[PDB]
Amino acid sequence: VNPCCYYPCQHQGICVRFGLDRYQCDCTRTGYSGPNCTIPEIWTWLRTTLRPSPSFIHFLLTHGRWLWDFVNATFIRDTLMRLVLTVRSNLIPSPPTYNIAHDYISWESFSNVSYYTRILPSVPRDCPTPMGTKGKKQLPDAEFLSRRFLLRRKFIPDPQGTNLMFAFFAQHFTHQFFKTSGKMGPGFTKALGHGVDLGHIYGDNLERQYQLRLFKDGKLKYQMLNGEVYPPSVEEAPVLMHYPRGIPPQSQMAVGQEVFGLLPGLMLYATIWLREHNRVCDLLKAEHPTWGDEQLFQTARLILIGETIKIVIEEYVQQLSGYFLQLKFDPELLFGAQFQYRNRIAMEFNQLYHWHPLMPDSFRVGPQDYSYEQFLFNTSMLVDYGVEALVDAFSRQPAGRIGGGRNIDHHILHVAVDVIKESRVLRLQPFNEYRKRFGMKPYTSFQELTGEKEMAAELEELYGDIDALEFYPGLLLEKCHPNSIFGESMIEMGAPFSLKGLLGNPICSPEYWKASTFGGEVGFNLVKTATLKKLVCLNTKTCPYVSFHVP
Amino acid sequence: VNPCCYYPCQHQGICVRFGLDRYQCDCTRTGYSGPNCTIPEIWTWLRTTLRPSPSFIHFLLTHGRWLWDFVNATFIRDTLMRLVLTVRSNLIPSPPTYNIAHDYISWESFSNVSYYTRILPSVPRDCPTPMGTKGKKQLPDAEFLSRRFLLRRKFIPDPQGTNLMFAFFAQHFTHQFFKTSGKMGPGFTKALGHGVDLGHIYGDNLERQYQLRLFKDGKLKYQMLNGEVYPPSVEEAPVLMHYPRGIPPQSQMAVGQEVFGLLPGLMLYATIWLREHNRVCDLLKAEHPTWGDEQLFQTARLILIGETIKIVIEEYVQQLSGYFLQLKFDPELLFGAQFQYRNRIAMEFNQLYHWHPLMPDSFRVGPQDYSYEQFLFNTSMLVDYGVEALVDAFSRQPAGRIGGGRNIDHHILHVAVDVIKESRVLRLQPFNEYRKRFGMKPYTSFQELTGEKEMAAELEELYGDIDALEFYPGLLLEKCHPNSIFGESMIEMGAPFSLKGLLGNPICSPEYWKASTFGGEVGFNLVKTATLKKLVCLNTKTCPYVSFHVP
Ligand code: HEM
Ligand code: HEM
Ligand SMILES: *[C@@H]1O[C@H](CO)[C@@H](O[C@@H]2O[C@H](CO)[C@@H](O)[C@H](O)[C@H]2NC(C)=O)[C@H](O)[C@H]1NC(C)=O
Ligand SMILES: *[C@@H]1O[C@H](CO)[C@@H](O[C@@H]2O[C@H](CO)[C@@H](O)[C@H](O)[C@H]2NC(C)=O)[C@H](O)[C@H]1NC(C)=O
Ligand SMILES: COc1ccc2c(c1)c(CC(=O)O)c(C)n2C(=O)c1ccc(I)cc1
Ligand SMILES: COc1ccc2c(c1)c(CC(=O)O)c(C)n2C(=O)c1ccc(I)cc1
Ligand SMILES: *[C@@H]1O[C@H](CO)[C@@H](O)[C@H](O)[C@H]1NC(C)=O
Ligand SMILES: *[C@@H]1O[C@H](CO)[C@@H](O)[C@H](O)[C@H]1NC(C)=O
Ligand SMILES: *[C@@H]1O[C@H](CO)[C@@H](O)[C@H](O)[C@H]1NC(C)=O
Ligand SMILES: *[C@@H]1O[C@H](CO)[C@@H](O)[C@H](O)[C@H]1NC(C)=O
Repeated sequence: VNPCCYYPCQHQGICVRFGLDRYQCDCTRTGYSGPNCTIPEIWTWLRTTLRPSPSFIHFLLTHGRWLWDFVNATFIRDTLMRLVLTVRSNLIPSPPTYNIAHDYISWESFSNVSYYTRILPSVPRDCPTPMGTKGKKQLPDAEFLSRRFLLRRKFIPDPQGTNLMFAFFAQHFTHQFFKTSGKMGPGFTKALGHGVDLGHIYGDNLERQYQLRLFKDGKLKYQMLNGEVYPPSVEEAPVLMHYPRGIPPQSQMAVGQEVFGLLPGLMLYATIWLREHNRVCDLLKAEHPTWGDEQLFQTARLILIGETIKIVIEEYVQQLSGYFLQLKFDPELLFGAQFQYRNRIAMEFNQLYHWHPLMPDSFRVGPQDYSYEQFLFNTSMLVDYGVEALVDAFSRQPAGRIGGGRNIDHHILHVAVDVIKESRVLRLQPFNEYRKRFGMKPYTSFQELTGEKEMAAELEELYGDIDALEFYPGLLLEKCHPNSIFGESMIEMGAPFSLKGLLGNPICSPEYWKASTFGGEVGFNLVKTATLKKLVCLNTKTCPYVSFHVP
Repeated sequence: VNPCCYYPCQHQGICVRFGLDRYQCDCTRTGYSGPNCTIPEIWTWLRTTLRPSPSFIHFLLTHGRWLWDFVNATFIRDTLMRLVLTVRSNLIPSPPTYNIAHDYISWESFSNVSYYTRILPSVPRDCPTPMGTKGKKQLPDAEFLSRRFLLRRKFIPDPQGTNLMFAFFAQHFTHQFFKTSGKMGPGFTKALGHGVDLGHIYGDNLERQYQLRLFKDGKLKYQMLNGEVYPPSVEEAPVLMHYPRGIPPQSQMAVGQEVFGLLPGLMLYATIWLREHNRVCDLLKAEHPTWGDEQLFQTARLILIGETIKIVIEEYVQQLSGYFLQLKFDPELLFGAQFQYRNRIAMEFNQLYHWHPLMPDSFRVGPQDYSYEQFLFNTSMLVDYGVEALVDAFSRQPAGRIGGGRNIDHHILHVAVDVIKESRVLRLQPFNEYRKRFGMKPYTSFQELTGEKEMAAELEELYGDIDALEFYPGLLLEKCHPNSIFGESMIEMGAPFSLKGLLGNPICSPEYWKASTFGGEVGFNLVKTATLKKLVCLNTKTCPYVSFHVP
């Protein structure tokens, strides 16, 4: 049997096969020696024997508001954050390593950008069981597993105060670096860019950007409806969109991310940003009468990536954490560090991120309470209500907890079924292996993963071994931290990928982080002071309650 | 007039335009302050007031063989080299900055890999003269300039001992990262990869690699002629090659770099490497009976990139330098440094590298002395003579000096004409600006550039200003160092680009520099001990005189 199915090599050592029955662990620079990379170095030993658990830290960071307030006002705020940035990032390899096709380093992996990368090679196709050595020869029926432990029975709202404004923000921003090529199969992405390139606004390819572009003042095309600015129609900007058969071009808004037409929340955010891009164009032209379309356009886009990167950080990543420590977005905290300004979307990440539980049972817009069947392909709700109305609405309605179990609405429960299935095609390694990869202790029993006995008992008879518990389920069934939206794994695997992904954009490099990159101090400050409220309000007649937190 | 035409901003500060008549220099992190980035910081001041000229250093490194011998045996060899690596590299920006289309940072520049990048933005299209502010409104006729100062009158052999073996090696290796898209125009490359990806062996695209591949044991296809292994025929591997009309497929060797069929030297090296790739496949399979085609193939290619990177360094870059200091290729000297494992071929580099003077007057193969007209599209010379014969020949025949003037053979003198012309389309800045970019003092007169009065006097009446002397001519007409192949500029602009280009390949990163990346200690050592002699000799029945130095 393939010796590597035993996952012999610890601490990131690489299991290389040799001969017909041998294997060797490459423990290069792992901090351990030995046949399985298990004997630590004196420093490695200390470093780990002194690492306070995730739980202990997430305690501190969510406690002592008073003590934090002070720290937040001292330099220690940068000091910490920096550490977060560095430490958090080491967990993610760069340049990238494996892909659906190669469980080894290779020029093709490194250069063929159509593949999502992956942190742990697949479960060798020649192992006894699907997960390697443990568990059953057959894995739990995805469908069943989904109805038993993920089907929302009673809506559990997210304790932290997260609302649909954040929910939809989550979706939007993620679908700019998550874009699986249905034509190529799992493992393949259409979002070459692998990151915050804002391609969900400008298009994932030149042709499409040129379609969406006004080619005047750096402006993006658009249309006026009710005296308000909205994305142009597919008639004006003949771009490919995914609208159900039967809808005319004149009723479809062209936007960049073909999929965005199937949900007002999505098309709401697409409108705020289009508005914002054209707004910045004006600020620029005023300053640089000499510039042309391209430069106004290119510089506009760099300012928006910056805006996006900031909010995504100080307002978006702040909400999730639950932390008191003011997360600062400052590319300079990394200038002294050894960091690689490069990123590549991992498949392990496309899954981890699949937060479908967040969606509510119905969508309340004032006295009106719309059903999924009334929300889903509603070409009229946005123009009808207008930005402000929806922004206030989503900002007020709570979104559901993400971790815990049984909280995904039946309407989209199929998506979770597909996720689990794709996971298997991708041949992802077991959840417990992931725990270790990201520096955590693997679970010893189902009752420790879930904080109980009922589900644990059944997961046990389904999986057989805790060491056979799959990634996604293990991510959504594990116990939540105190009054959290989710827990440990999500937060200890989910952050690295999600931080290295941001601070690794080329604009955060010393080479690009210059006022001139943004057209001068004005563009630069736009970036430096971006904010959710400013983003909405500077682009709307009135300024509604706008937050990632429910009032 | 465009204020930026005056190249106002010093020390890499960025000239941003404002209003109709203003401009601002972005001196961010330049080490200088002031409206033009001219007032240094105390440290910057010291750092430069104490920098011994290029000339003084190139003196030391080419002198004191005895003192060097010792140093070379101490740790100081690494110590220095490391410094070379770091220092040399800072000169080159990463991530990349401008391109033919954008004289500003931009997402498109950063992501559209079809463009060659450039270190200095173009000469604004709205400047008084072609070079900005100085010189004449009309530039010297390329053709004339070429016949007057570059046309080889009497063959000047390269003083250092460089031979055609090195010459052809130079060509081969460079045409893997220099591959201008004739269909797209100047500024565009077909070599996405921008570096040592060995695509001149495997193809610049998947389709073509699959054509060249045996799909057995990781082997590359091939054919036996005279009991010897040679690249397959276009009949066997239906791949696109550039052979003159009238030559049948059965007489064309398919190789990866379409252009390689027009010169035995080129097809000589293509044969040595094909041989080498298949040789390593065997070493691998033996070790890993369990592996398949892909993995043998992928791992083979990583071993060859490594081989290539080493020889290119310790034998190739050693020859050019002329240095006594043993250049060590060790990716680890950089593990402590802040380095970006990323590269992008600059247009400024495609030019700089255009060493056509190297080609001799005739090609001597034993008693036989072939003319260009007998060498150029000679489909039979390689199979006729075989690897060894040619390798001995080229290793024995000296190549001509590269710097100095009037040493390019008439047969290819057109290429220099085109270079100068392309330079102008690309709107490259003046040579003197380049001097400064790469930390050198700009020339004050033509007589200082050339080491004399005759050519200097005429270049002067042609250009008008030394500050209008173009890049390429300035690179090939400047005075050579003592008994050198070329001088200062070439060596102070030509190395950075050429070092950062190597040490920046992903395999040099801590992430990939592991014995497992190469299939174990065996592949790893193959890399670690690669050598020109081993490369040829382990792939030939007999081992001829093989060197980059003439006997
Ligand atoms: C109205 C509620 C929502 C619906 C209708 C929905 C539906 C879907 C569907 C259809 C898939 C693709 C897999 C398949 O079923 O074939 C998917 C993928 C995705 N969704 Fe949602 N989703 C919703 C909200 C969100 C939210 C709030 C997030 C959080 C960011 C999210 C994250 C994802 C991710 C990460 C993907 C993977 C993208 C890719 O594979 O390219 N979705 N969603
Ligand atoms: C038999 C002698 C040689 C011939 C026939 C030759 C010819 C050419 C020609 C035709 C061009 C393209 C520009 C044009 O004229 O349209 C060129 C480009 C090139 N050659 Fe050579 N060359 C020779 C040797 C070499 C050598 C020894 C080097 C040194 C590496 C070299 C370096 C270059 C470079 C850098 C390019 C640019 C590649 C690109 O634009 O994609 N060539 N050469
Ligand atoms: C990136 O890798 C994918 C997968 O190898 C390549 O796609 C396949 O390429 C081969 C040869 O062109 C075809 O036979 C397959 O049908 C292709 N598609 C799929 C979905 O496998 C793709 O060509 C590579 N892209 C680049 C730019 O190298
Ligand atoms: C990279 O940039 C080049 C130049 O912009 C793009 O090529 C041009 O693209 C437009 C739109 O497709 C065409 O009208 C031109 O004819 C294209 N060719 C040239 C030579 O200009 C190219 O499409 C870009 N590539 C990517 C992958 O973005
Ligand atoms: C320390 O608490 C947290 C909590 C959440 C955090 C982080 C830290 C960090 C980094 C940091 O700021 O620590 C990021 C990137 N997070 C995310 O937003 C995230 C993204 C995707 C997924 I799925 C899960 C979480
Ligand atoms: C110090 O002397 C030298 C002389 C030549 C050197 C170098 C150093 C370095 C780096 C280093 O080893 O210093 C490289 C990369 N060189 C080149 O081979 C080179 C490449 C292209 C061109 I056009 C010109 C030179
Ligand atoms: C290495 O791991 C294998 C597989 O778990 C195990 O059988 C072997 O005993 C281990 N060797 C050591 C020294 O831990
Ligand atoms: C779309 O939303 C509007 C509210 O703006 C509602 O009146 C309309 O009925 C919805 N359309 C569908 C098909 O549910
Ligand atoms: C800046 O450079 C411009 C153009 O060379 C020059 O006219 C001006 O005097 C300079 N200003 C200073 C303070 O050097
Ligand atoms: C090609 O080279 C051979 C020497 O191997 C020579 O005899 C032959 O004439 C050459 N062909 C041409 C067309 O010059």
